[PDB]
Amino acid sequence: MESSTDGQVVPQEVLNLPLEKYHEEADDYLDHLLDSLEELSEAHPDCIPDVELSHGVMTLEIPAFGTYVINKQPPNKQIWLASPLSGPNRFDLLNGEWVSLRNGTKLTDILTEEVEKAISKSQ
Repeated sequence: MESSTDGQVVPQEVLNLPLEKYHEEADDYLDHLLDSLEELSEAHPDCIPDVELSHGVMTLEIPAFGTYVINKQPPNKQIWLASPLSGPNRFDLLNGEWVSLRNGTKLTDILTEEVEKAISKSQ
């Protein structure tokens, strides 16, 4: 986390779907996810959490409720949210908003509400 890179294989997206926008949002989305969790687990975790970042995947281990994961490297275009147990959520991109259920629920919404009621359920 400090270096930089680039990947421009000719303006082949300008004629088709907004590929650049997809890599920009998805890149910032996953990055911001592991960035916030990393700072929260390092600044004030709880027991011994672990934030891992993979190419198109955001692993987040939580030694209290389980392990949360969020990737977007499907055979098409979606964000899989691996629950703290073993339940990936296939979220679809919505004009810049990943929601599941043909437009019903949101990722950060289910993850924030789930983790909130999962960690607060006791505290």
